[PDB]
Amino acid sequence: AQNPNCNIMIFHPTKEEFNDFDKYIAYMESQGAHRAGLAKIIPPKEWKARETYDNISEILIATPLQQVASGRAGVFTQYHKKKKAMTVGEYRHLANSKKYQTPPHQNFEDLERKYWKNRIYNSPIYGADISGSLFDENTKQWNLGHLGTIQDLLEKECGVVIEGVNTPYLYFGMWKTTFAWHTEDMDLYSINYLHLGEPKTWYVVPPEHGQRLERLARELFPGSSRGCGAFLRHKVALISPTVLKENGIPFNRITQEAGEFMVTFPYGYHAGFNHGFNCAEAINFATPRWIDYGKMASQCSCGEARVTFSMDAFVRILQPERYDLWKRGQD
Ligand SMILES: O=C(O)CNC(=O)C(=O)O
Ligand SMILES: [Mg+2]
Ligand code: NI
Ligand SMILES: [Zn+2]
Repeated sequence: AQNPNCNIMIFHPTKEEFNDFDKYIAYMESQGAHRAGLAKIIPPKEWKARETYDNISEILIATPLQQVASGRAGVFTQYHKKKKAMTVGEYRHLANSKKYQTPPHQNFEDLERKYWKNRIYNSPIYGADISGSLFDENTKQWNLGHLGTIQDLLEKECGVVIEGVNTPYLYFGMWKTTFAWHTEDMDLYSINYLHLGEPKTWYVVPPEHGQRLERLARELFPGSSRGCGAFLRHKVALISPTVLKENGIPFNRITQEAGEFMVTFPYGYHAGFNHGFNCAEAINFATPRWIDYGKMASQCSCGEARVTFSMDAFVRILQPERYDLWKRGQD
């Protein structure tokens, strides 16, 4: 069995190997990459996402989100307070202001320490979930706006033709902006490219151990757990590495830098934070190996998780027994 300790693997494809996305994902899995829940892919030196970022300040962040924490430093939730619209140029200036900027630090480890010590005492503003792409249309390799769609994968594997679309999303971050512990919708893959700026630190639980994280989360967030049998779908709960280690939860960590891709694998729980002003692009995707995970994915029906249009068909086809309850939670 490849990668039996479920370590995060780092890949360096050549330009030739970068041509066929599906084939490379399957290669990484042949080497056991999925067992970690997360892999890093460093593009060949010949590749570029676009020519320059010199012209992005006019993108609008219609609904910036202030991430307000509650709890203790290592076990907290965050809620998103909506803020007035601002441009990326305005958001970058805010990120760099004395109130929001990255503090002086020695190295990524020192900054990680400071994040977990101090996160709860601040409320950083995240420009998350913005439909759009920064890949040049002429970038042919690993262009996250030109991937095969999840609807086409389901149709190819299962024969069923469904409505829905699959487009990328932009994320503009600042120091301490946080992504809570989650798996993807319908336990899909994700791919994330860090276009520019400061790093992103990731934490991940191997898919084979995801239920250990769920059981800890029920213990740590007991009111939330009574409210919903899949409350991690709400994407609000944080648990620090120190708390994970105290409770014996297997996990790994890695820091993504500008120019690098990360892939999350089906049912790989992940969480993390941004080091400073940055911009990432991410999209969900599927492969044949996903179908079994999609059929078994938990679902929130309490009303909180509220998701895209395209998830309806995935539930309807892969999970018909659950469909009526889940759709009530959507409505
Ligand atoms: O970058 C972020 O804030 C969150 N991204 C993801 O959870 C992902 O790419 O799957
Ligand atoms: Mg612009
Ligand atoms: Ni994710
Ligand atoms: Zn719920």
